[PDB]
Amino acid sequence: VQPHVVTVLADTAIRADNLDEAAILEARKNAEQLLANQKSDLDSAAALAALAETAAQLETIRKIKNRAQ
Amino acid sequence: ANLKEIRAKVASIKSTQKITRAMQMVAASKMRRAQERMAQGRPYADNMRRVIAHLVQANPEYKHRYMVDRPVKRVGYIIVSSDRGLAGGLNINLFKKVVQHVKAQQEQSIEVQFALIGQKAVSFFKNYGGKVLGATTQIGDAPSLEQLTGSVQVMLDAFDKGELDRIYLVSNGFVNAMTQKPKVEQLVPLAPAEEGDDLNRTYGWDYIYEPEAEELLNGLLVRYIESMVYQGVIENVACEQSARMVAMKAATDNAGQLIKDLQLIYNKLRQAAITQEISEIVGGAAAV
Repeated sequence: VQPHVVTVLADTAIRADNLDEAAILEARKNAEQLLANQKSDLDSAAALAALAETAAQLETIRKIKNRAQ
Repeated sequence: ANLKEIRAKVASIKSTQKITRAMQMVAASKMRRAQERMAQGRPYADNMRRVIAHLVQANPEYKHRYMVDRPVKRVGYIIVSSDRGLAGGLNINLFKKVVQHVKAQQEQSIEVQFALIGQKAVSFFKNYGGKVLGATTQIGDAPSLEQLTGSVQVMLDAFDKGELDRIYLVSNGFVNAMTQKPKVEQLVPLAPAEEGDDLNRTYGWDYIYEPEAEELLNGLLVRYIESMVYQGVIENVACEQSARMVAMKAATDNAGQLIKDLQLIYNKLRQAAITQEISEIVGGAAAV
């Protein structure tokens, strides 16, 4: 506190009223956890799956490059 | 030579090329999000630095154990990394830096202890050996400060017993939108953070300390160190996002080159097949 400014440094501050604000902090917890879950749901599915499928079977094509059969 | 297989392969590669472009699209947006989230942690640290500096300068009687440099016998490292790969050479470069620093500390005959954050660091330094004190996994993009109190609390508790003398923070720095640099910085032996401020401009007023100043100073220092660790983790998250964007763009370019090579091979094979078919038909017709 200073004569013209009050600064409150809080570890965890929520704007709601009652003492039961864990019941409203849980909403943010659940939302952020769901986002972090769906992210890893997209990292594997999109990136690591397709980018190995593309590199899987290239060699079978390059060896028959010059064949006249 | 089963040209439809080659056509299917080309189609699949072109599809994966579209897949990666969207991942780059998303990584840019999250880099923006983490970048603007780094800014919201500034005023808390600024105010805490100001208060701590004024308190320590106005009452110079005693020196806290976090502000005095005692001789070093063991140091510590808080290593933050990502949870999943496919983000450039971020973790590899960071681990090379920390390994070189540890090797440099080895000749001083001072051993090291670790506190790992992120799956990649956990695996790398579980295979590396060393003296682990704690581990944390699945941090996420917007970590809560509660998730980070474990490692910093363990490191500080080890410091308070005289077991540790320095505790370095190992992370990445956000230079620009496309470049990241590894960093190794000490935090517990607090380097005087612009302590020259508020000596010429200081006024003749002190606070009214409800508790004794020593306890208040200790409580301030612990929270300040924790906030430093948190806002050092957030910057690493932003750097990871930028690295992933760059890697996805590079993968898109490489797939685009693969397409241009496979098209030439396919065309050559198509012409060869047509020639063989016509030769066989003409031969069979002339033999009858």
